[PDB]
Amino acid sequence: KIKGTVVLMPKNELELNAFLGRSVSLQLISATKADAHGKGKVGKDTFLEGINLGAGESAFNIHFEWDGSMGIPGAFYIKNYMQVEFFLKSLTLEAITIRFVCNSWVYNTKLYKSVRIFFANHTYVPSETPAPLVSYREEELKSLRGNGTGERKEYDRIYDYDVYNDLGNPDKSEKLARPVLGGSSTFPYPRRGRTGRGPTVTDPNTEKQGEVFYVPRDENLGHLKSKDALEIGTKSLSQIVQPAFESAFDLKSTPIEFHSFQDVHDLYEGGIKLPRDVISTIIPLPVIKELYRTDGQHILKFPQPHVVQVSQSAWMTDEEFAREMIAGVNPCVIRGLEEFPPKSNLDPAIYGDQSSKITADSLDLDGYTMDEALGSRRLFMLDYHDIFMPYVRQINQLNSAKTYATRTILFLREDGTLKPVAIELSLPAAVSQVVLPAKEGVESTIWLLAKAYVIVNDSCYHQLMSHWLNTHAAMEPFVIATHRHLSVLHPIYKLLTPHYRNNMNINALARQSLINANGIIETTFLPSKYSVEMSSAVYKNWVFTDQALPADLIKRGVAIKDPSTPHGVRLLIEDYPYAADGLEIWAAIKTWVQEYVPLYYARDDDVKNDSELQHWWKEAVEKGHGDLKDKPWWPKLQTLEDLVEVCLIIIWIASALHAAVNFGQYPYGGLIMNRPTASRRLLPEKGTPEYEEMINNHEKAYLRTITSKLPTLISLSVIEILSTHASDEVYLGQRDNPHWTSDSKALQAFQKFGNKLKEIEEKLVRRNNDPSLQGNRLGPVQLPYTLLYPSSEEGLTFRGIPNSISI
Ligand SMILES: [Fe+3]
Repeated sequence: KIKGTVVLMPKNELELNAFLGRSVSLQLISATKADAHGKGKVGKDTFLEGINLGAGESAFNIHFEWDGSMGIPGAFYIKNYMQVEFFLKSLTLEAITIRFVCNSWVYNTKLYKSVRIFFANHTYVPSETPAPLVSYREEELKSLRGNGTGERKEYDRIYDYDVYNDLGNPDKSEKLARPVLGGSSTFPYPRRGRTGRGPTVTDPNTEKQGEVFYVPRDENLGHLKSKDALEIGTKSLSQIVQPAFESAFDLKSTPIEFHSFQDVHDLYEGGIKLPRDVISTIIPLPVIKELYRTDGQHILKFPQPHVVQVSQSAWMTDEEFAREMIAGVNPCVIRGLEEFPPKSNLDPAIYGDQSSKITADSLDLDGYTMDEALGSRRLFMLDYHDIFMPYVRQINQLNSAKTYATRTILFLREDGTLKPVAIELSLPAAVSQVVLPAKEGVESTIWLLAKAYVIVNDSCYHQLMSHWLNTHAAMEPFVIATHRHLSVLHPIYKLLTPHYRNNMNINALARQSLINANGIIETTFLPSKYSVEMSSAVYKNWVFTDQALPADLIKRGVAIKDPSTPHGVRLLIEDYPYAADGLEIWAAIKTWVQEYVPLYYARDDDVKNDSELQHWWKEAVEKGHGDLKDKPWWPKLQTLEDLVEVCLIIIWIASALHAAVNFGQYPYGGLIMNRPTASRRLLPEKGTPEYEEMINNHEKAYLRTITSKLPTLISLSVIEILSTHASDEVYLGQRDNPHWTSDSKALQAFQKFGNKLKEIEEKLVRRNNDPSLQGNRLGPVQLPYTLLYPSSEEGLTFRGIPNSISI
């Protein structure tokens, strides 16, 4: 007999005597002894004996009869005869100890076509699999693929691709019809996980609405504390809290418009007085109640955002506006200008002349001439002109939406901080007006409004492109390809799967409540129905290999290749907080991947020879990012170096890149005037009442231009959810189970990686305490750039890099 202990979590802990008797049987499978058909020998049905660790877990003892004729166990089957599911965590066998790290829900046997199999934590590329286990490895992969047809049920573990044809709602109203994104050249898009609900009545090409948007069962993360189910909070906020708020505004219970900046600051100070019925709707809701402080019957107040914690006015400084382009929520769009004026790439034949009307002579480059500044590489720009100009006429025809496509020119001062020297506002021949900085008079308010247009442009780009497309949407193809093609035993599966946690789940919740027709992003952001459409337009230019941080910096002209530097790249904005810290994290991940991959792949031919690896990458490109499959820049996995690269970029996006652009959202955006999501008014003409209001009451002028009060309450609640780390978050350099592999050489290398992250955090603390770096790393708001610190505790911390796109 071999003694074994099975760790279980009953459903209720994540959503004992009953598990004993003939309720759960395991059957051990040999890794070293085959039956007369080549498969590993299977043992007798053994049941859970007696009750015998973490919270919610329950251990049970089992004893398997096993003889030397059967060899060494490497896998096991399990049949759950109970009516209710449970979460199987692990099995430990006191043999040879052998550990099977399962972490999987197993429903009643009759709900499965194949009996569930789990393998021990040994890592094997396909050719190194114990021959008894080869059949089992192949069959299990096949099972996870499914046959492409059918409506996905709760208990299914099937991974497949579909197009984003599920966001529109044509049967509720044709006004809610939306383009099918993906599968065409007009609208290319990454694929998402297939759900299979079937077509709508009105449109055979739209998937019909559903109560739950399926993700494969073990992608649907349970949580030991309801508090931590942040993902369902987006659903609750769309379906329950947003109605409640909207009724309060229909009822004129509160002013529908902010009139002064203090009205916005009140939200986190005294709160906002809402009807009792609204407060009673909010505070029973388990994730939603954690978002606000309330007096139980009338006041709701929001956390004070980090950006106002020292100075509640500093966001208004030109210094901060520019500083945030290299250390804010969206620190990765700024580019180096190498010729002046900025040029446009829009087609002359359709758009006419689209050239910057900014004149060099109007620019105060602190004493530099244009030629000097350009030659010294001190001119940078934040250019949203070609991105927004094809959409501006359509956006401006939407009620309460009026925008400009913007260009902002920045000069890098002798002290290393950036200076906004000009904002160009253009409307569809591009009608343009250049707004220069001004400290007093109407002119300072027009400059203030011009910065608001630039940040509406930036907010929309951050949410949709930097955040939705480049991390969430881009990563889901790779999650599906990994499960369909790389076995649980495969090294690269063990390396990659940690960086996928909760990604598919939050995306399905997002399609249902955030980026769906009339969802939260269309309600609170400028493009309204054009929002996800615009990210498709930007996806046309997505390049996977450009997602590598060195490549990104070089491509944007904010760094030059330089062999003599620790990272082979010399930053042109020397203390660019995101890049500088980012390069430290990047290098750490690179050393980890470079140590790991040679342990399983000795020569390049080994990579070429891995059938699973070749089918994984083939499908991720051909099916996953199918609309971009024939683009010349796709790596081919023929060498060790190619595999290291592909693994590195996937881990970078999931963790650090996603951290950098995600967790600073409420820190900086919680004050709506700092990060407005929409403009509603174009710039006032002289001689009209609104021009005089700019002069006499610049704050009402600004509040009139930006996101109205009700959209702001919804906007703030979502980005507060999005900026929160849950207590069950697994951070970079950690694993959920310490026995994720039995390979001690890989485990040692992982321990090194974790220690390297601790060293890097120390380095970063020192940078935050460096008096010369204060200008860009803290700025007028005095908020130390802690966004790329690897560790964090729970809550709205403005620090901590998760392993995955978990929110
Ligand atoms: Fe996110």
